[PDB]
Amino acid sequence: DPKIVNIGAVLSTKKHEQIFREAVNQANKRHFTRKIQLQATSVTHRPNAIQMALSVCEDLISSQVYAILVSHPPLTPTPISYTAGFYRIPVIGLTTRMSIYSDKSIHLSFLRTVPPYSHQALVWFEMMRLFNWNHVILIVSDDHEGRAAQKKLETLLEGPKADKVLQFEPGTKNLTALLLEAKELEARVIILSASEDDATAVYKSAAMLDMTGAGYVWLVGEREISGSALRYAPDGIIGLQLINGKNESAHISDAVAVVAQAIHELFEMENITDPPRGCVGNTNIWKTGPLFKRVLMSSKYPDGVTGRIEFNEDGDRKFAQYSIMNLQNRKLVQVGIFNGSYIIQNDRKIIWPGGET
Amino acid sequence: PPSIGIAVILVGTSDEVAIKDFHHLSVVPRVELVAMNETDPKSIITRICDLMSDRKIQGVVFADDTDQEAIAQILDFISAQTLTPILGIHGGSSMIMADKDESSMFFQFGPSIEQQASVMLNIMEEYDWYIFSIVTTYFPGYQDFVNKIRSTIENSFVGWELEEVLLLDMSLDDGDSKIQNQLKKLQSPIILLYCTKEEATYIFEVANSVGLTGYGYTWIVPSLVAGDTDTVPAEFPTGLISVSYDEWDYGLPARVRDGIAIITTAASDMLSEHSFIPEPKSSCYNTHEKRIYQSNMLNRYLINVTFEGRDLSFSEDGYQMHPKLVIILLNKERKWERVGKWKDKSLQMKYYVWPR
Ligand SMILES: *[C@@H]1O[C@H](CO)[C@@H](O[C@@H]2O[C@H](CO)[C@@H](O[C@@H]3O[C@H](CO[C@H]4O[C@H](CO)[C@@H](O)[C@H](O)[C@@H]4O)[C@@H](O)[C@H](O[C@H]4O[C@H](CO)[C@@H](O)[C@H](O)[C@@H]4O)[C@@H]3O)[C@H](O)[C@H]2NC(C)=O)[C@H](O)[C@H]1NC(C)=O
Ligand SMILES: Cc1nccn1Cc1cc(-c2ccc(F)c(C(F)F)c2)cnn1
Ligand SMILES: *[C@@H]1O[C@H](CO)[C@@H](O)[C@H](O)[C@H]1NC(C)=O
Ligand SMILES: *[C@@H]1O[C@H](CO)[C@@H](O)[C@H](O)[C@H]1NC(C)=O
Ligand SMILES: *[C@@H]1O[C@H](CO)[C@@H](O)[C@H](O)[C@H]1NC(C)=O
Ligand code: NA
Ligand code: NA
Ligand code: NA
Ligand code: NA
Repeated sequence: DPKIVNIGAVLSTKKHEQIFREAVNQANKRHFTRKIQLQATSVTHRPNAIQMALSVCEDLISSQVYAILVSHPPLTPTPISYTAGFYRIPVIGLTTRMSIYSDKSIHLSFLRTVPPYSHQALVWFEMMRLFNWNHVILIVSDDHEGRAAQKKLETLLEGPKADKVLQFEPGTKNLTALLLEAKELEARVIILSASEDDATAVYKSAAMLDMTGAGYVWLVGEREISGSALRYAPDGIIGLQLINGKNESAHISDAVAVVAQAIHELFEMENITDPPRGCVGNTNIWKTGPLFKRVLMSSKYPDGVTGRIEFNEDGDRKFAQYSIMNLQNRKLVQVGIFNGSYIIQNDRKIIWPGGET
Repeated sequence: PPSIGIAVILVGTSDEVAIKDFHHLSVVPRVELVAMNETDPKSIITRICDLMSDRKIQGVVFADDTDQEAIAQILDFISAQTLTPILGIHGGSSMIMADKDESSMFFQFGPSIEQQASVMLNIMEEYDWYIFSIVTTYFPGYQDFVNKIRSTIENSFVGWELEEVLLLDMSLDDGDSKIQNQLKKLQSPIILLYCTKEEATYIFEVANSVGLTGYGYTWIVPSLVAGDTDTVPAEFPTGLISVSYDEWDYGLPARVRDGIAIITTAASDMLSEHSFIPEPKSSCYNTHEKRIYQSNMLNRYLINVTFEGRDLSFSEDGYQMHPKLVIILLNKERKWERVGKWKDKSLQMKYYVWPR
């Protein structure tokens, strides 16, 4: 009779709950479980944040979960992060790309199998080295996300330099003042960080100032080549798509593999306490929480479905893979991949705004 | 006059009779003193949510006997989610909650991170303690603490010398002795520590091992580290200086009176100007549907209440505008002692020569 160790999950649908249940069962099959055996405990997202915080207590912490997997719903992971973080129960974000979850100060025990949108700067930097774009203009939204991208790119640059950074107020529709500043400059490589709706406004303004044609290069992320942002996007644009970024099934599979390995590595150590049983009356942190966080932050799973799993100083996914997308005759064409560390160009030729620079 | 329901939530042993000891405004308060035994997220959410379903709750006045800063966080969340004013008037509910939600209606009876950092520098200028170091954790507000010190020091023609600024990760186990290694870098006679009370107990234990808590080392800490002055952790060093909110003259019945006055005045003023007040939320479980019919409009009123000729106003970060702060020193008997007052941006110390 082994010691049952519960793993929690806040997933999108009942299908995904059955995938988690199966991933935990296969973990138990593949590992030596005479001493410690995993048990899946899960719920789907609740209609609001208070209901979700309550559910974390009632349905998950009541079962003494050692960690909680969280998918972005079909509403955010924040109430789960906050409630579990109170006890220092590690949370694993499976599909959340918002940079704010990298802030240790407010997301107390949080790791994710997907990187934040700001880590797209790693691809841009490699792209700049490859295409010899030594002078760039960076346009970011003046929000946490926009600033996170700027911070990330500036760190890599400090060879290739950012001639100027221009920030705009989110929701601004008339961006012709900002883009006129950018037009005056010598540099013709524009890197943008903005949400779908804000990228749309930049595209509309840039097209009006005849800045989406020959001589110009647009380097963008995922959010800026999605939804409405794609409708008004200039042809020739280069954007990214995180491979499996949205596959919740693949991320459940890999997060369970990482967690299972971490649990077994943890029980190799002494004086391992159980998490609190339920929230009511329990106001102290789980004493093994910090050790379990360190064990997770330093876990390596090389044969993951989504690739090589490792986490950085903020517990964000390292070695993430991206599709290098190019808008050719209003179609998104894959022109290459960023494999985790290197750019691999495929046999499809890049068409730059116009022809070939 | 119309009646507004105000819930006064009291956690821990309190004199309800003394608390139960006038408003000639557009609206009148219907006060209900409520007891609560537990301070975990479930308990606090459940209590407030149950109260809102039963009575028509216009605002909440919260007081606790704990040293749990996470209470402010749970309250901010509830307040922003339900668009209900909550006032953290005592305990962990009044402990600094940096970066409150955009939609928050959570206000605290306590000094801000910036005011305390300012008070700390005033103590140093008094005794000509110009050479110092800063130690913070990732406790929210650390960036605000360091920046206030830094900006002040920069725009001053005083011989200030900030030797080291340490940032300690408390979220991981210290099996590698990283904190110890970091703390060993400290050489300054004065150390400004910004963290929680539970974090300070660890920090101090390690600081002692490295011989940094004795004579020659003076630690100055904020309000939340001292917390409840009757709970002195064994690891706290003798000679520890802290800023404290006046628990002496500003007692719990006064704070409850002031809490009720703020919610009632703010409501009266909004009704007087707009011919309406916000409809108290019937449930916590319909916040998603109902949010286009709700806002934090009352904040413009709650931030600026004056009562019995006393400026009860709040900062844009939801902290008391003009508090009377007390300067405390942990003596040889391991009891906190009053050694100064912080009044009208003026510091008044007990000693000219700081004693041992
Ligand atoms: C993303 O894409 C990159 C780029 O290709 C991959 O990285 C390379 O991976 C290959 C295969 O694992 C590595 O190849 C090995 O190189 C060794 C020598 O490397 C030195 O020289 C190269 C080239 O100049 C440098 O890039 C590198 O830094 C080193 O200084 C050889 O000794 C190896 O040969 C031995 O093993 C192979 C099998 O692996 C056998 O076939 C041979 O007979 C022999 O025993 C081998 O060829 C290469 O070093 C990696 N390059 C870099 C830059 O790291 C990533 O793996 C890929 N990532 C993902 C997730 O797919
Ligand atoms: C400290 C700080 N400053 C800015 C943000 N934060 C983090 C924070 C935590 C929670 C919180 C914490 C614990 C918990 F249990 C719950 C549950 F009630 F939702 C919420 C709520 N709001 N903000
Ligand atoms: C999602 O991942 C699973 C494997 O984890 C795979 O079976 C499925 O094909 C993937 N979906 C897509 C759209 O590629
Ligand atoms: C709190 O403790 C007292 C102890 O006598 C009890 O009477 C009271 O009902 C408890 N409160 C709750 C909410 O159960
Ligand atoms: C605060 O309240 C007074 C009434 O006492 C009012 O006249 C004044 O305009 C308010 N102040 C601000 C800054 O809104
Ligand atoms: Na097995
Ligand atoms: Na993290
Ligand atoms: Na290509
Ligand atoms: Na609204």
